[PDB]
Amino acid sequence: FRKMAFPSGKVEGCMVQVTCGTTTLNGLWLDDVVYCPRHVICTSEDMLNPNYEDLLIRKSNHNFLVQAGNVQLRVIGHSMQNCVLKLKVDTANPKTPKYKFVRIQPGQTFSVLACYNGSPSGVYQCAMRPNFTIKGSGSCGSVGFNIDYDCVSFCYMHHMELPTGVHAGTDLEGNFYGPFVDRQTAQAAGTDTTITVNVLAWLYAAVINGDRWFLNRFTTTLNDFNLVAMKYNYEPLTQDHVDILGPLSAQTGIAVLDMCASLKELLQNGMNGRTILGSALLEDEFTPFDVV
Amino acid sequence: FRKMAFPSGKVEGCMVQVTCGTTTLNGLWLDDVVYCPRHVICTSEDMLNPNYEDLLIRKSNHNFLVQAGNVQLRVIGHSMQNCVLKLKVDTANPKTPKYKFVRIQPGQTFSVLACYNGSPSGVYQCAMRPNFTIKGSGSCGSVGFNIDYDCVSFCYMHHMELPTGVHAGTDLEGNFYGPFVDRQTAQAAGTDTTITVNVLAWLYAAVINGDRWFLNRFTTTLNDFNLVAMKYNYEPLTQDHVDILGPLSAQTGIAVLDMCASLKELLQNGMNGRTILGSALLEDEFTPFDVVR
Repeated sequence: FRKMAFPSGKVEGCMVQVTCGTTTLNGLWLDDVVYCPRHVICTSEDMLNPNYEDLLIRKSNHNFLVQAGNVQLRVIGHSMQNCVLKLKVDTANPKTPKYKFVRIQPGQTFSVLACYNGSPSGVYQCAMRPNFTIKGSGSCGSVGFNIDYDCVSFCYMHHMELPTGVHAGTDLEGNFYGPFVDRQTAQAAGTDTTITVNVLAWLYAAVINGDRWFLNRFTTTLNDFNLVAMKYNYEPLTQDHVDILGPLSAQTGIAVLDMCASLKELLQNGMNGRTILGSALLEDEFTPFDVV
Repeated sequence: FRKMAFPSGKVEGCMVQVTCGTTTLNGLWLDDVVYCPRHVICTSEDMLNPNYEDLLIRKSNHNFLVQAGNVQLRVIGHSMQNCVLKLKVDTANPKTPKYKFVRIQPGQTFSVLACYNGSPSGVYQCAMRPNFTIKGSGSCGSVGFNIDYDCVSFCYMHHMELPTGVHAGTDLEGNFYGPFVDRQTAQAAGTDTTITVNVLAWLYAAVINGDRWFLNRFTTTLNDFNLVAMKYNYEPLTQDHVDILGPLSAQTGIAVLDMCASLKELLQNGMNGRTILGSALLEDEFTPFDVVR
């Protein structure tokens, strides 16, 4: 059961390199706008406490250099939307896919096209952590996305590396995920928790595959499970979570609070050297949708 | 440290659907040739004892329906090279990247673009296991590749699922990896082993990152290392492997056999609740080449 990323070609055709002063990072070119982190207009000195409103009024179009591979794109206007800079350019991207800007929730998954100075280098599948960071792997301005039948839903743009080595960023409308700011200040990820509904989805995946040994005869209650969950650093499970797992309960004949009893037992006794779909640690970066 | 796949766009533009009879699977459209598994010409019955030469002589060009998106491609010739069918079409793929065909060895990594009826649906990063199978995820004719400086090295095409759930396939000259055949027999993957040289390159990546809780003050001989490691189903480490890790030893000041000693202790002790880039497992699908980059 591999973690799979979406095919990245539709996004690859949108990556460009944006340079302002000595700073170069990645930008997203859709029709005649290039989107990138606003902190590209920031000198290392400004990043300690910048006034973005005033730093950009002092900038003009000639301060921005946009490169789509070989071709330089001419900037003809610039604007900010929250923490994303919007550079209007004189050429519409002919490779623009059908797309939407969406904002995702903690625990949802997406693919990231990691890029270096407008040159895409690799693609990987993530989950947005409950503490709103991304455990991932210069790359600023790289984006996250899902694809639904020819439509690319952009959900993430990379802005910052946090001192624990995780990543922080915004949606494509410049709204941060998590209590972070685009400033060179002290900031840290909160204590993270495991995404319970994803673990349950992944256990249903093991039952759809031929692995049943963690199933037991018992049930538990939503409240009783949550007390075990909170004691083991796990997101609390909601009646909505139970509802999303409904399809996998109908398919496998394992009710959700039955699977919850299984998980509760695994959290207290381990696997005794057994494995679930190959692994011996519990996977939480597959959503119920991903498993279906 | 994420296991990353190559950006798949250059390969997406080469995926097509090949239909023969009631069988549809994926093909690879490069210049004016479509490559696909030759068992596309087999019925379910034929797969027990397929005589491919006999099955193929009875086909004409128009028995093969090739679809590239909305466009039907006209097949104008066909031939068989080992276990891959090569369909000559009347149109060169305008999206053909710079490419070559390479055959890989166990331990080598690559990306797989998993496709269904010519439609790419996901990309994942792979290693060829020592037993010549893939622990991967209607996929037949999906391909594995590496990308180096805008040139796509195709190394794998998917043909068969083995009863344990793993995958068997060929290079792009149609030669199977391992002892497997495109026939429904009792073949099974041999006991798999861990790719030792990849674990060590990864441990070197951990030290370079700044992680070294797992080091110790011991060394080992190469032979003592292998005697112990093979008790955990680890591949033997060769002098070639030692030579390969040389640049990482030089960069971290940690001799290869000293890292070998650490691995021996890691196998004996486990992780004790700790992690190594991240990670809760001894990871063996990053090559030394991968680690430098």
